[PDB]
Amino acid sequence: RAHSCPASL
Amino acid sequence: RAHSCPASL
Amino acid sequence: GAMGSMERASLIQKAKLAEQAERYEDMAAFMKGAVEKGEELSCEERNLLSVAYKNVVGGQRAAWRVLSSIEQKSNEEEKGPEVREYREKVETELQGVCDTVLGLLDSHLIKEAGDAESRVFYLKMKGDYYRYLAEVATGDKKRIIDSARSAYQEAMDISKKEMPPTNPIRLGLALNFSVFHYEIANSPEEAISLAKTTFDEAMADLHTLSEDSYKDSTLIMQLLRDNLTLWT
Amino acid sequence: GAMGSMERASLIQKAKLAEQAERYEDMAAFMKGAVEKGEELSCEERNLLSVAYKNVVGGQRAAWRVLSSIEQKSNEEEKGPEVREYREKVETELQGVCDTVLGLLDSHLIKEAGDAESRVFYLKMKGDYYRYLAEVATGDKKRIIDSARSAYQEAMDISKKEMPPTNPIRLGLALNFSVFHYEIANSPEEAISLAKTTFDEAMADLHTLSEDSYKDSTLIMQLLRDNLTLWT
Ligand SMILES: *C[C@H](C*)C(=O)OCC
Ligand SMILES: *C[C@H](C*)C(=O)OCC
Ligand SMILES: [Cl-]
Ligand SMILES: [Cl-]
Ligand SMILES: [Cl-]
Ligand SMILES: [Cl-]
Ligand SMILES: [Cl-]
Ligand SMILES: [Cl-]
Ligand SMILES: [Mg+2]
Ligand SMILES: [Mg+2]
Repeated sequence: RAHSCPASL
Repeated sequence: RAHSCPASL
Repeated sequence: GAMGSMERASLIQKAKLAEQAERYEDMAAFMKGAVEKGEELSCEERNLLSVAYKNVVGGQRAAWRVLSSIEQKSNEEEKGPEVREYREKVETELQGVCDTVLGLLDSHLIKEAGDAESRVFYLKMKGDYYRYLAEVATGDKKRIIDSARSAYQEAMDISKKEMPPTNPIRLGLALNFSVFHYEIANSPEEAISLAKTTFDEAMADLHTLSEDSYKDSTLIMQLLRDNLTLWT
Repeated sequence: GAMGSMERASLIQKAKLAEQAERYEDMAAFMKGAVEKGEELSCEERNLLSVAYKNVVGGQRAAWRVLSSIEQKSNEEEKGPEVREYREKVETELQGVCDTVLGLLDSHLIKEAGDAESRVFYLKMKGDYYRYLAEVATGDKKRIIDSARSAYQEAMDISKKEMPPTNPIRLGLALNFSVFHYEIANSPEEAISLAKTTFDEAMADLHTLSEDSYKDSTLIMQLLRDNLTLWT
């Protein structure tokens, strides 16, 4: 399934 | 470092 | 609150320690503490807030999905109400955490956010937490979906007007909004279109970035492309 | 307890669901619930107990170590008491969890355990939870270390007398006891000797195992050998 925006922050 | 017994159970 | 007697700067410091220790529940309580001091958050401070709650809610959502599919597989031998009870327990906690974040946003992060960068940030957060409620809603659902759509759209209007196409929060907003269209609102075509236009506009603006900015934008651009590969 | 009104069989069922969902805190509360019903635990039930608490305490120990080294690096610029406060907070929770398990063992798992397999299991658990207290003890420490040693030794005497050398809990007991010698009691030579004798005795008994038993024993034998490679 599609990934949303992770962690990265 | 040394490993103790994990999960496995 | 229990953080009411600790210094703002101490709460922030401890949130950074909880991050390093992978203690995200702690981190989330420290940052809640920090928000309730009533001063606006810096860029770094917003990131810590977002990381803390996304990690807490990410664990919950994953548990929910495991349990929700065990539950569907059991409606196809009679085992009792245990699966449903526990799935409702997990669901209820999830909803409490989304309600906590949405309460911080309403009191008073959003209304005090005057700059585009902070305002987009908070409206995106609002969209994401309604989206997570929507994922578990059955009864209610249509109102929750519209609240998500409404927050995301408002953020998109501000980001279109006020930020360059390669801005990482603009890209992450669009990635999350397109996952909304695809998984929640039953609009594959809107999801694909948004992901495509967002990728193309970023691509044509890369030439303005320094090496560091370049690295940051291209990382989430890759996630848009991964999604497009799955969807098309 | 809060589990006092749920059926024993329901608590067990929900512990298995919490395991699948990776919800180990939940799992730990369900199993505590199940123990406090006052009936002895089956083999499967003991495994669930042990998995639940080892996962909860494993997260805590890892956070402690991260924070404890940040603290030591800060005694070599003056930052305030935040690092120490948070390290004490984590430490305190850790100690509460070890105290919870040690209380279940004392009330009344150990005294009701009449068979070797269950008795060894519980005394090993006792050893491990005193060992984890010992890892954070500073003030106290010598008493805690002796309580660990004492439990482990009692378990070793029973396992030597009552179980074949390839029994997985006998091997896991010895692995954990030798980590005790090496990391806690400052006895590298005792650690190496125990790991070696345990490996050799298991090796010479493998010919009696079925294919499934063979797989199980050799997995923890490999961990003894990994340790010996590091220590020698
Ligand atoms: C919300 C999402 C992960 C984002 O915009 O991150 C910016 C790096
Ligand atoms: C405690 C340890 C991991 C053990 O004996 O496990 C048996 C498989
Ligand atoms: Cl946590
Ligand atoms: Cl429940
Ligand atoms: Cl809104
Ligand atoms: Cl958990
Ligand atoms: Cl603290
Ligand atoms: Cl004892
Ligand atoms: Mg049938
Ligand atoms: Mg200096």
